Amino acid sequence: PPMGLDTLWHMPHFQKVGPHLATFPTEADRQRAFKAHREECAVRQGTLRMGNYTHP
Amino acid sequence: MREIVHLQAGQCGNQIGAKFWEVISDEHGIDPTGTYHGDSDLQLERINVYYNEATGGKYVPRAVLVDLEPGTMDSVRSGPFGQIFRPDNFVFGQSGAGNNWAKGHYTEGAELVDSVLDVVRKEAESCDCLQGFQLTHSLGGGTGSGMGTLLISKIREEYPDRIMNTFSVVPSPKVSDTVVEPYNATLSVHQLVENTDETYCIDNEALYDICFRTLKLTTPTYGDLNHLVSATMSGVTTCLRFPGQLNADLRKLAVNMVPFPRLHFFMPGFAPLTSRGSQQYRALTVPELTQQMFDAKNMMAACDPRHGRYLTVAAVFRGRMSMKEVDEQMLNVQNKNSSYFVEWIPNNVKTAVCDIPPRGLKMSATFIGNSTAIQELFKRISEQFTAMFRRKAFLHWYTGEGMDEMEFTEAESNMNDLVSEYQQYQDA
Amino acid sequence: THSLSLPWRPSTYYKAASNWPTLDPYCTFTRYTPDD
Amino acid sequence: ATNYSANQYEKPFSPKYLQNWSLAKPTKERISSHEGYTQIIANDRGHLLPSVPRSKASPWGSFMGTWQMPLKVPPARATLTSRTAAGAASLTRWIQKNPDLLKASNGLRPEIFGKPH
Amino acid sequence: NPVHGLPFLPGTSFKDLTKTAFHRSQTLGYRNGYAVVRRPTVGIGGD
Amino acid sequence: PLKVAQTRLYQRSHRPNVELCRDAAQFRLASEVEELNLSLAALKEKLLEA
Amino acid sequence: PLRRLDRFCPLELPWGGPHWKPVSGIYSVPHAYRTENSNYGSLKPAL
Amino acid sequence: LRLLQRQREATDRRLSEVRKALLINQQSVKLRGYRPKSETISDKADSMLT
Amino acid sequence: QIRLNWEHKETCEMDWSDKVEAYNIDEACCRYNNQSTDVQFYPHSAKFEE
Amino acid sequence: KIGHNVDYSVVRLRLRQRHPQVCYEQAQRLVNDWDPRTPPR
Amino acid sequence: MRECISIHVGQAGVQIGNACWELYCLEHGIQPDGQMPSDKTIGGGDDSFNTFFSETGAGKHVPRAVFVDLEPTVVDEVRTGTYRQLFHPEQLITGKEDAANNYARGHYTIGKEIVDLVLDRIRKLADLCTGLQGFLIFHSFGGGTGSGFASLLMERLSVDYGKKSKLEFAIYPAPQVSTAVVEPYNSILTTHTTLEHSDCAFMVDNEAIYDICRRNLDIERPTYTNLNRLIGQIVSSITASLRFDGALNVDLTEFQTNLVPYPRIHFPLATYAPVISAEKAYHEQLSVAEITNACFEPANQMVKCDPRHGKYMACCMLYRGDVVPKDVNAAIATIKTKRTIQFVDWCPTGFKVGINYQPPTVVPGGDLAKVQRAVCMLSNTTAIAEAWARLDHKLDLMYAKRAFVHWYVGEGMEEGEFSEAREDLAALEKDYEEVGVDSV
Ligand SMILES: Nc1nc2c(ncn2[C@@H]2O[C@H](COP(=O)(O)OP(=O)(O)OP(=O)(O)O)[C@@H](O)[C@H]2O)c(=O)[nH]1
Ligand SMILES: Nc1nc2c(ncn2[C@@H]2O[C@H](COP(=O)(O)OP(=O)(O)O)[C@@H](O)[C@H]2O)c(=O)[nH]1
Ligand SMILES: [Mg+2]
Repeated sequence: PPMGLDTLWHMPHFQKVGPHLATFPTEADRQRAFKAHREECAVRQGTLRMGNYTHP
Repeated sequence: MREIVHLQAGQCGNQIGAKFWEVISDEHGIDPTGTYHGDSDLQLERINVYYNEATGGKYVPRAVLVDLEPGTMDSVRSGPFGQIFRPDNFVFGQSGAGNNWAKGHYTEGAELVDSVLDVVRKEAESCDCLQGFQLTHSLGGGTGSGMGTLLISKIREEYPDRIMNTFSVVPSPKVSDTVVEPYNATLSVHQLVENTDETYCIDNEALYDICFRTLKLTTPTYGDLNHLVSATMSGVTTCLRFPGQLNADLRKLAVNMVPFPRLHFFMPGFAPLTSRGSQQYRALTVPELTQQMFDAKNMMAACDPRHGRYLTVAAVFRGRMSMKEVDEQMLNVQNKNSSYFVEWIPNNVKTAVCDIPPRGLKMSATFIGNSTAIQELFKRISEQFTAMFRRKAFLHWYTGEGMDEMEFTEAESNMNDLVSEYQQYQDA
Repeated sequence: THSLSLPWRPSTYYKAASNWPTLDPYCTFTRYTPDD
Repeated sequence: ATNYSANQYEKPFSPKYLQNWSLAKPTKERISSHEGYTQIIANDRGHLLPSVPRSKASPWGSFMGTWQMPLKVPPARATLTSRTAAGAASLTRWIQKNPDLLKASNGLRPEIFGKPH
Repeated sequence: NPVHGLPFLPGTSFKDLTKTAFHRSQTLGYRNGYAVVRRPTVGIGGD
Repeated sequence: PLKVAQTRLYQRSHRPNVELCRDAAQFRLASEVEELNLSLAALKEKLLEA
Repeated sequence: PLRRLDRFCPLELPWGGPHWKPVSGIYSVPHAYRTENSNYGSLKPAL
Repeated sequence: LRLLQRQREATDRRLSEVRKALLINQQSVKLRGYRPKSETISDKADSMLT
Repeated sequence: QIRLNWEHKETCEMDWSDKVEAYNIDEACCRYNNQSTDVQFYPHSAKFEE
Repeated sequence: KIGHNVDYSVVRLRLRQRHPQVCYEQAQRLVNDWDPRTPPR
Repeated sequence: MRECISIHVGQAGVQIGNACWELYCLEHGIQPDGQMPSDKTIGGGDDSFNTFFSETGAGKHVPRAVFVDLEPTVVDEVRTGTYRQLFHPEQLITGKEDAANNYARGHYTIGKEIVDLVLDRIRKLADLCTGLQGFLIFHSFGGGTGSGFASLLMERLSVDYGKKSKLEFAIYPAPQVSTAVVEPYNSILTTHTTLEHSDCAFMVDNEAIYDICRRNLDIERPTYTNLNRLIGQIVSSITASLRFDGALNVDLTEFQTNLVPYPRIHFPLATYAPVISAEKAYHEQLSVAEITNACFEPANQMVKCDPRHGKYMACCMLYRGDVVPKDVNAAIATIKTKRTIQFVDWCPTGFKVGINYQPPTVVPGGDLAKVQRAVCMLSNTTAIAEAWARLDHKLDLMYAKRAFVHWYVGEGMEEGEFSEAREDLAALEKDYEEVGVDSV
């Protein structure tokens, strides 16, 4: 049985970099959006987990 | 004696005007060469409303064709009637708006408004007595929406007592022709609220619905869609150019249809639309005109009147009809539908009858209706706008043209206040 | 040719095929002027 | 030199209508009116007198060649809308990093617009 | 190809389909500094 | 237009040997002159009764 | 070898362009171009 | 045991059904707003939907 | 072989000369319009169709 | 009467679309008219 | 009045521009010698060539193009080819030694020599532009000239012209095939320097066009000309509004406003809908609904990125031929109901449309069928973050050991520019993440 694709290795050196474009009104809205997007990792297809819902 | 100066801005405005001037030319009997070949004296007695005299039995339109990039007026000029416009009336620049309201209002339209104002002054002060203005444009673009509102803002400063009509084309609910179109529509509406006396809102897919369900046209081109807008444009001013038993010009309608100054957004309609095989199934009669006229699938805006209450409704009839029948039918329409008409206005119907019908037709009528159900277009635009502006979607293309960030806040506040003002009269 | 005009005039084809004989067959304004 | 303005006919002589699509000089829209006559502030051969103040800019212009323009040139548009405050600060500091390119004759003309949060 | 003749109404316009060339022409251009408006000679497609 | 059709028919008659051809333009110009003759006949008769 | 069936259709329209002057039919409307005030000083008005 | 985790897709279907049930609750709440103004009052059914 | 090559080249070249003459005639025929001179009436000859 | 018909439609719709092998795209096409919500303030 | 200057840089740029200019000549009436075959009008004739061609006094049209390469063997084929008489001799610039798969040669040492000659030729070509709209730059992300010198061109053009529009036609690195080893280094460096000097950047892969040519077209074992003809068809459908009549005209300035939501995400993907062979076109009706649905097929995309792995942000649709706007309205209304096509909440519109009545032209020798309808869809999707992550990993594997950096550090480029280019795209990685989350 073939397993799913991995997340591709990067340096820890460039994992502490933040974003450059702030596209949310407040920081609380940012936290709420990211704390609502991080429950549906296992049910979203594609690497980095920003795709469809994988369906039945 | 009562002249109208016609303005067109942008692709939408130029393409609608190219059909409107052809329709007026057929109405008044003008060949493509510019001369007059009419067969009745009534087509020449009131030709000064839209035409200027020239030597040799030749007439020229009062049009001011405005575009930021002249790519549309090149195809306009190559048409069957494109050579009748005066060459000095074409005003153009080298760079287009790029579907940007800020560019066409501050960056590119500011360098082009002087020549347009010069042409407008030249064509407006040569008239015996100016009646008003007419502007055709769209709220989804950058030239017809950005500079098309700058033209209104500069015209209303100089001539603050003339009728300012805007036959605008407003955004559709289902499919968008421009991505940044809610921003353009919001800003152009904020300009249009405090600078116009009348505003006629036209939805493209309403015209597609008309051409599909009522006319059964499998392949309606944009010229077929523009024909209906031209026909409903020429019906409003048909009492200036032709006599009638009961006359009503633009000012009389502006008095009768606008109870409060901010409520001047109207929803048009054209009555005798019949398909290609069913002309034998219906007769040109006043009951069978008003049956189609008040219908929901006959309007030019995508909001049925059952969502609200009619405030004022007009119908400029054309032809030789008995106005007892007209009065009885427009009373029966109000009496049958009690809940869709306001209560504190005893009569919601203004009626005008003109003798001369369109050619080939016994009779016709042009619906104009001030309904509270216009608010759902505004609410759609406002929520599509605040979907983007909450996360600042395309704001970098506007502030980089010098704009201020409270512009969109101010425009949204004005639009929301207009919606609330419409909601005030929903429940008396 | 395609059609059959009733006064059939094949003479110029006959001359041209007499000179250049690889010309293909000719299989399928009624009077002349005195200059002709 | 000095680029004056044909007052009615400035539109034909605009920098973009003469088929010049690059950055151009700005024209003079107003002319000051002065009375009296001028003193003589130079001598023969064009030398300024010792009692007349001079300009600290170098003569022979301020022109940046290809091999003198800075590596990693700054932005031309540089709009700050919808940006991190630190990142927009970095972009602005990138604009202000090379003052010699900004004051060059063929220099950059940035449009610092917008405001980060 | 008979020519019939109809009244001009909002629902009567029969487009062509035997038309491939949709070339446009620069009848509105510029000059040294001036907006030239030259007379049209060809329509859409160079006809 | 009748002049233009007749001149187009005249100039093409002086083409060289092989390329004297029954192009569809020849049929088009014959139909041109026939249609213009019919139109002229209609206009002249109707002028007479006017 | 083709090069001609791409820029040009091998077809013609079966109809000519419909003109907008069926004048004997435009005047077939009852009381063609006759206003209401013409009845004042005439005989037998009806509509 | 890896083939024993073929019931991992079985709970994808159940999550789809839960999401569809949420959509149906949304549709049911939005249809109940079409009632007249006197009818639309606070009710135990609205609390049940919540 | 050289003589055969020259014969075929000259045959193709006479064909090309005829083609360029007919092209000039047809291109002159295309430059005709209602608002122009260089156009007259001609008698209806049988050589216009042959 | 109108309220009773509306609630009966809600019950019937909920019973229809609960039955499995219903996909999402036949479930969002039932009640689909765009009703914009009133102004923010 | 609608002139655009095409700037082809690199071997990919020159070989693309060959097919592009062949199709530009064939679409109008211009022979390979630069002359019209005849003057059929007495004094008229269409001036539609003014977008691409500049007419001299007598009869000759000269292209508004600059062909730049650092190796003579690619330009010299045009110089001694069929279109030799068409091109002005000074419009074909050529270096003596090439960049050889190195960004540093094209950016600091060798490419900084011919930059003045290209800038003066660009100024001379822009002098005859009456109504200039913007520049079109064709290059590749994997080469040395097309990555370094194109970036230097953007570098100079931002200084010399300001806010003038400059669209890209890049060749993105493929996810599994490549024709170089140091390709990730060039890709990271020339993305980092031109993250902001480009208004838009249309990219296509090469493996994806191989898959389309194998699957949609009937041909196997294709060459680079088959890809170049498709890219030329894309660039013709982009600029078709400037030369032909249109129900809805699409200016070149409209693309950046209707496709670039935020100041760094300007990388949309291109796709051409009815790319099918002749015998497949014989059995298929190609209505607006079919070719609108075929644009959103994952297999029909010209970049090797699955759209189902991300979220659509903006879509620009350009239509050509016998197209009714009613059917366009219906077809785009149908697509929004789909669940396999997902959009972002902050863009409820998501569509810009444009209809042109000119049908696409058939170049002889090409395998494409004569169609009455065509769509060139330019879609900006969040699903490209897979490609940036794979390029990130491929740069990462080599930069862990500092392989091949002696070729770059020894030629005027310091080591630190790797450390800030990688950091900037690592910022862009989560810049894509911030616009993909929904607000609740
Ligand atoms: N689509 C397409 N891509 C090409 C073509 N030729 C080269 N490429 C791409 O270009 C990349 C390499 O750059 P080249 O164009 O060959 O050469 P260059 O860009 O001038 O760089 P240098 O050779 O170092 O000067 C390869 O990865 C190819 O994918 C072509 O004809 N068509
Ligand atoms: N309804 C209708 N809309 C049109 C027509 N022509 C253009 N438009 C609309 O115009 C909008 C585009 O704006 P446009 O005028 O082209 O931009 P501008 O030229 O910069 O002002 C689109 O939403 C179209 O729906 C037409 O003939 N009918
Ligand atoms: Mg190379």
